[PDB]
Amino acid sequence: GEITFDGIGGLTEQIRELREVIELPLKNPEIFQRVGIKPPKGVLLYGPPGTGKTLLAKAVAATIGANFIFSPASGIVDKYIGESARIIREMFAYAKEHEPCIIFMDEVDAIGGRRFSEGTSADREIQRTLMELLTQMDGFDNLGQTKIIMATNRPDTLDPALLRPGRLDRKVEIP
Amino acid sequence: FVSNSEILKPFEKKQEEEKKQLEEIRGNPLSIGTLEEIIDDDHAIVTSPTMPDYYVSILSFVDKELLEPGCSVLLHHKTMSIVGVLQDDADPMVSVMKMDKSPTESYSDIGGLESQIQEIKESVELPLTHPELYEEMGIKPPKGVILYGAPGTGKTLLAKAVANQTSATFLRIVGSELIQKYLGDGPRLCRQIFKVAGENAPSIVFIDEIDAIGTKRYDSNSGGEREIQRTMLELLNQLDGFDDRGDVKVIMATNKIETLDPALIRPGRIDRKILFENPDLSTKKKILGIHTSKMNLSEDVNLETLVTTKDDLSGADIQAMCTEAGLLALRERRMQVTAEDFKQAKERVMKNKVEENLEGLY
Amino acid sequence: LRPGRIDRKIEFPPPSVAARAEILRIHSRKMNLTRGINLRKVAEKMNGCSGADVKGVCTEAGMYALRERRIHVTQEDFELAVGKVMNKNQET
Amino acid sequence: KRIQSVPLVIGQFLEPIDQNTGIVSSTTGMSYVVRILSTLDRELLKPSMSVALHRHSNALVDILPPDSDSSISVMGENEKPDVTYADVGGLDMQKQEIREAVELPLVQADLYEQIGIDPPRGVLLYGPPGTGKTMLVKAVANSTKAAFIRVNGSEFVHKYLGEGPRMVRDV
Amino acid sequence: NDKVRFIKDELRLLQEPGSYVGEVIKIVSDKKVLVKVQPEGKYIVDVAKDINVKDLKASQRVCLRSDSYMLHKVLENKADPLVSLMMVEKVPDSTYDMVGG
Repeated sequence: GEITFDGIGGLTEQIRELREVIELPLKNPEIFQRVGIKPPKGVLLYGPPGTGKTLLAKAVAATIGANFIFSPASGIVDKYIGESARIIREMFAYAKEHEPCIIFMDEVDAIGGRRFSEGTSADREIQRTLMELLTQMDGFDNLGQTKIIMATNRPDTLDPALLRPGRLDRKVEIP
Repeated sequence: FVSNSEILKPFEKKQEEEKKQLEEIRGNPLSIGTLEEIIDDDHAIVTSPTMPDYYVSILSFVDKELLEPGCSVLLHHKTMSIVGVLQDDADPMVSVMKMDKSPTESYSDIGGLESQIQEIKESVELPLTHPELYEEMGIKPPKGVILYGAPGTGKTLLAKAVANQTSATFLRIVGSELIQKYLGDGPRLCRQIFKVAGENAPSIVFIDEIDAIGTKRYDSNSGGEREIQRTMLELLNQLDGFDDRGDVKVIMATNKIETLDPALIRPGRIDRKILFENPDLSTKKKILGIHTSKMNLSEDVNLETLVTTKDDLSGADIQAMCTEAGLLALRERRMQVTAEDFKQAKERVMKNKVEENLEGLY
Repeated sequence: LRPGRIDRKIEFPPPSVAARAEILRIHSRKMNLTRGINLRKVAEKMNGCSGADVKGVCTEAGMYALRERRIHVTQEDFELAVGKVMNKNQET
Repeated sequence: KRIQSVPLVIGQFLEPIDQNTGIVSSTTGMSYVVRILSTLDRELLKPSMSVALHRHSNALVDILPPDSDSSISVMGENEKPDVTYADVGGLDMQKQEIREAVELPLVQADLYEQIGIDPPRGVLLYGPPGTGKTMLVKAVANSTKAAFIRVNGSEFVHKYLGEGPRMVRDV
Repeated sequence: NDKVRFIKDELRLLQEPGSYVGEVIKIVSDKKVLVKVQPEGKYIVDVAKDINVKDLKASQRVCLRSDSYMLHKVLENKADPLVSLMMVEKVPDSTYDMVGG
């Protein structure tokens, strides 16, 4: 971003809390070696969208000095023969090349509803394409560089699997 | 044949040559497309899973009546222009529809109900084979009939015997599957049934036990479930909005149609009321006596013994008492049934389906 | 339910001492056991298993023989599958 | 056989007809009946393995070897896994089936014949992933140390004609 | 002499992309035949001089030309698998004693 530090910020405890799991692997990842744990990627944002929430990506991640790739949910829809999550798989090639890479999912409640009735039409593929996104948090890919940030409007029926304390860690409320 | 010499001479000469002209416009792919719309300039619209793109113009061999909006036609081999038309037959791809069969039915087992039997025959069977009396009088006869009560007791079995007495095409459509959890499937399939079958005059559609549709209460459209109230709204178009010449006939036999009735019946499209009636001493003799016409049993047992004192046993109750007592006697391989199986079959039928409200005196 | 649409509704006998040997007298054909296996006596030590669960108890008996890696299954391995199967039925 | 040569078009087997005469399904969805070359080995055919065809003539080229494996479905093995099976305990009561339902039928196949019960062929596991459900899956490669294929089908099947059938067979 | 000649015959016979196989729903009196292609729609085609319309059974696998789509000869018969999921079983694994009571 072209913007200076947080204009939506001012909370010292919560904002700096996110930078501890970010800048640690960027320089010396020697703290997690003695502890013997995988570096946490978990970041969760719940509250009103766009207010102290959305702009944290263009502000905090802009001063880290890392690659910031905006990932819209309306650009990955691909209404005709959806490639969907297979597009995102090609994006992680920059993470293996450029280590300082940050990925930000912007205000996605669309994949949240799990549809317990399962009477959907075009949304049955959405729960299907979401499972490929879970593979990046599950399978062969282990980095600690790319950060996992997903935002939502309300703690409704949202998929509990992606809410795992390993997948999502820091939960920043908007009080 | 006689004309094979004189008249056939200036015939086959142009009969074989035009077939060669057909082979020029046909070939042998004979691609089967779909005609969406007829154009006065003789041009068509191609349809195919390969997504064809064609300006093809309508050729000869077809007319305005044969060409139909959305039925398959034959195409040219190279230019893919329309040539022929596909002939429809067998079972269409719409919902379940019976075609034809001749049942063996008459008035036998339901004998004794003739009070209400001759009533339904006046508005159904009579205005079919004798299309008259409406020119001199001028009053339109009713469309269908509505029966409410216990089915299979001889009230619905009456409708089964009328189907054969029509000596024409009879249709039976299922009214259950419309209640599917999907929204909007009800009004669709129902309209295509009466629209395609409008060519054949006799229909007489029968439906059994609809307990779902008909939720209205104080207003016309409430905030209730949409799987129900909107499905009924299609029946208003058939009985009121769009009316035929008297070909289509809708018959519904359910338990209690009371709350269901005045969203549909309308004042005078369909006038019928038939309810289950407790048979008297005369009706019970004709129901049970005729069932024994082909039955054989002990000559020392009277069939009217249990008719004097009995509680609400209709033709459906007797159908089991004949079968239950028959299977017990058939175990010994005998065509006659003893007296002990008569009372034994009546108890288990009366002790199961037959239960009163324990309302005395009054 | 109508007199002659549905004639009779047949009720099956509940499980008992003699009903627990139901599958034991049949499934034991294709399953390897010994001659010290009393189908009626071992059934007295079981509970709530007649048609479906006896097939599961005999299935669990094969898993216990995999630890000993032998070709036979005796009455000692049966008691291990009596309580394990009932623990899943008592849930919920 | 050399008239075919470099323009290989990958086909699929369908069903035999006659000696040196048969139909060969194509990856485009258009089945072609071509004369089978007499040099080709006719005992290696299966309704799985892909074959080779031609661009213009679309004639069967060569029966492909076991190296016919296509990486479009990501065909590979596991190289030096991480999660260890012995470190995660507490499920050992339910985890008794690790070597019994996997390594046991592949080593000793005569134990199931000396028992008489069907082996644990079909395996289904339902529950939240990452909680130790999937952690046990990655632990299988450690106890095994052999060819291991882990591929998550979700959108892995194509949304358009013909790349789905690629994943349906040869895998 | 019938081997090397068959080798050279593979050059001319393979010049075409191949042949098509479909099911025959019915026949006509025009010396044509209706064949339903699996990937495509229904097509009425012409047979050859080695087969007539009386010997063509409904739903049979035949051979069809590439460009002309002409029916050459009958290759195989109706496919073995029926419909999609067929659970119909005659004389099942349970004969006398399986489930007691």
